[PDB]
Parts: sequence; C-alpha cells; structure tokens
Amino acid sequence: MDKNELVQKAKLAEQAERYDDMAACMKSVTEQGAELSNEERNLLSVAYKNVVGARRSSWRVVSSIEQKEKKQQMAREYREKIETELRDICNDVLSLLEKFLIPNASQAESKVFYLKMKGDYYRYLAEVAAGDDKKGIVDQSQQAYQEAFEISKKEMQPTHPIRLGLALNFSVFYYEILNSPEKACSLAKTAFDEAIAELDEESYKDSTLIMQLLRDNLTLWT
Amino acid sequence: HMDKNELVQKAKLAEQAERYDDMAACMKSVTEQGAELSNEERNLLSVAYKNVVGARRSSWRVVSSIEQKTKKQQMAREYREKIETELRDICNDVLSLLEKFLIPNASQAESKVFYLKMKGDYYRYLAEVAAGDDKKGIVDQSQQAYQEAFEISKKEMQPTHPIRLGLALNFSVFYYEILNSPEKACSLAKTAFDEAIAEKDSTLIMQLLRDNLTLWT
Amino acid sequence: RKLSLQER
Amino acid sequence: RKLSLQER
Repeated sequence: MDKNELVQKAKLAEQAERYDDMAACMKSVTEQGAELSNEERNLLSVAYKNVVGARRSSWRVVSSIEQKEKKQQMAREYREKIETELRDICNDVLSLLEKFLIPNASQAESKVFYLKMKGDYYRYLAEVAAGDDKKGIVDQSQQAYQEAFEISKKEMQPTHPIRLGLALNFSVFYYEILNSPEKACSLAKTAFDEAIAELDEESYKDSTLIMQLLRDNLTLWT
Repeated sequence: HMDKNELVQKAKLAEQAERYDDMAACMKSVTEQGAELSNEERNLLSVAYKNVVGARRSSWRVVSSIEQKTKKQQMAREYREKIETELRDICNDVLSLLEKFLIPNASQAESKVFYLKMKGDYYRYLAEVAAGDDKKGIVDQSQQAYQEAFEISKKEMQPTHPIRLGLALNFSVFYYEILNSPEKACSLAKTAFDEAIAEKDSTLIMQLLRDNLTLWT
Repeated sequence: RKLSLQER
Repeated sequence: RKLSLQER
C-alpha cells in the first residue's frame, strides 16, 4: 500500500472512471500522515470532485422532480437518501482537510488551495441544507473562502490560476448561496480586472480560461 | 413484501438520476416478489442491469488497454482483476434472477425469448473475461441459452419481431467475438436480415445487423 | 460503436 | 454551464 502504488492505482481508477476507488486511494495516501505533492493534491481534488459531483447532479434531478401524490413522497425519500450520501462525502473531505491537509500545507499556494476546497464542500453542504442547520454551514463556507482569499492576496499574483479559481468559486458562492448578485459581480469583476492588467507562460491557458469563466458569469449576472 | 409500485417509481427516479445500481436493486426486489413482470417492468430491469454491467465492461476494456501498453504493469493487472471480480458478481446476480424467477414464470413466448436472450448476454459477458478452464463451460451456457431462444423465436415470432432480430444480432456477435467464427456469425446475421426482408423498430436492428456484416468482410 | 444491441 | 471552476 505504498504512497506510489496507491497514486498509480488512483490514476488507473480515474482512467477507468471509477471515482469512488480513486478517492479511496487518495484518502489512504492522505491518511499516511505526510504532505501531499502537487500531483497527489490534484488527484485527491479530482477524485472527490467527481464522487461528490455525481451526487450533486443526482440530487438536482430528483429535487426538480419532487417540485412538479405518493410519487412525490417517493421523490422525497429518495432525495434524502442521496442527501445523506452527499453529506457523508463532504464531511469526509472536510475531516481530511482539518486533520491532515490544512495543518500540513507548507506551500502558501496549497494553503489557499485547501481553504478553497473547504469553502467548496461547505458550499455543497449548503446547497442542500434545510433548517437552522443552514446558517452555520453557510458561515463555515464563507469564512473559509475569506481566509483563502485573504492569504492569496498576500502570497499570489492576481494572474495566478488558484487565486482566480478561488475568486470564481467565491463569487459563485455569493450568487447561489447568499443570493447576493452585487457582491458576486464585484468580487468577480475586481479579480478579472486585476488580472487583465498583469498578463505579462505555461499556465496561461488556465488563467485566461478562468478569466473567460469569470467573464461568462458576469454576463449572465448583469 | 414492499410495494412494487413504489419500487418501479424509485427505479424510474434512479434512472433519471443516473444511479443504475439503485435502479437494479429496485427492479430486483420487484422480481423477488415472484410475479411475472409486466413489459414496463421487464424493460426497466434489463436497462438497469445493462448499465450496471456496462460501466464495468468499459472500465475493464480501458484498464486492459493501459495494462498492455505500459511493477506498474502488475498493479494494472491487480486492478483489472478487481473489476473482473465485481463484473462476475453482477453477472451471476442477473443470471440467477433469470434462472430462479424470470425464466420459470414467463407466460408468453415473447418473454421466454427475451429472458433467454439475456441469459445468453450475461454468460457472454462472463466469457469476455473468463479464465480458460472455467471458460469453455461459460461459453457453452451462453451458446445454449441463445440456441433455445433462437428455436422458440423461429416458432412463435415473425422474422421481423424486434426481439427475435435483436436476438439474432447478439447471437451473431457471440459467434464473432466469443467463438471466433466469422463464418457462422456472418451467415446467421445475413439469414436473419434476408428473412426479415420479406415480412420502424425492426429496421434499426436490421441496419445494425448490416453494419456488422460490412465491418466483418 | 457497439457491435451488440442498444439497451442502455 | 455551471458557474463554478470545473476540476476534471
């Protein structure tokens, strides 16, 4: 079960499109105690984004069915099944972040990466929260994005793709979770402009396409 | 027992949510209430399990490719064999549903042919990854299920019944891919195409039959 | 493409 | 599309 065996079976799992497998591999890597290379870090992030992405999509389908009888009670119970799966996944990632990843990130860029992940999975918890439970989730997401944001401003170029990805997801958080288009647009626009002023290689396609991404959201929000 | 109506509802939900393992569990419960299956139910079961086994066949083909194009090679072999174990479990699950509930209870000829065709399909999928001693036996099972289904399909179904046509298609693929008999495969495909010539659903399966004949020559 | 019938 | 970063 060596780190690099697991990394290789993880890469195989990705090519096979068996993402629960890939995530279990990368989880094992992470629990081994040591800081994650950029390779590992990215494999982890990809695995869990696909694992959770499937539940997010399924959840959406069944919610929008439930909003359109005993069939309606079927949709409700099934949605709660998917919800419990999704919640269990999210909290798995968040435990990994608090226990291994964030307290081990010596690269400041990784510290931003992990806080942004934390923002993201509290965001996914918030997409499906229902109650007085939801404020605390929303606060955890927003606070984690704000921490990531803050650090990225000191340690990162406005053109850096992790800084811009952090900006995109933060702005989406404001739009979808806080229903606040003004903050969403402000954050997005400030980041696009501080980027388009400093373009002056090899991660270029990343920045620009995230920039394109930022632009697109602006267009649909204004 | 649980409510089979609910189970069919959950399985339509699971289908739309792209959760096919769920869909299969729902329809397998439906099946485990021992009643003959309606047509809607029959197809939702087949679709569910087609998808469940499909994701694994895909993963197996892809990991085999990687394994044969590479220490690394040996971990790709372990991974392939894990996907294989999973695939065998799905295939024997389906096959024992067919032997225990579906086939015994099938009232019409149409259903008996449908189910024995399925039996051929899933012993075929077992064959695609089978060892080699416990592989000739698996191939034989597939062949005989297809055979049984073929005879019945001749007796009680027009040469144009989409179920007999689909059966001819998969049986021919069985000869090509599993038995390595492009001759027997091509004659069977063509004899079914030409017999369906005389007597728009069936046209799709007929086009597939032709495309296969063209590619095999 | 798929040799066998479409049932997915 | 979705509005968030797509991490393949």
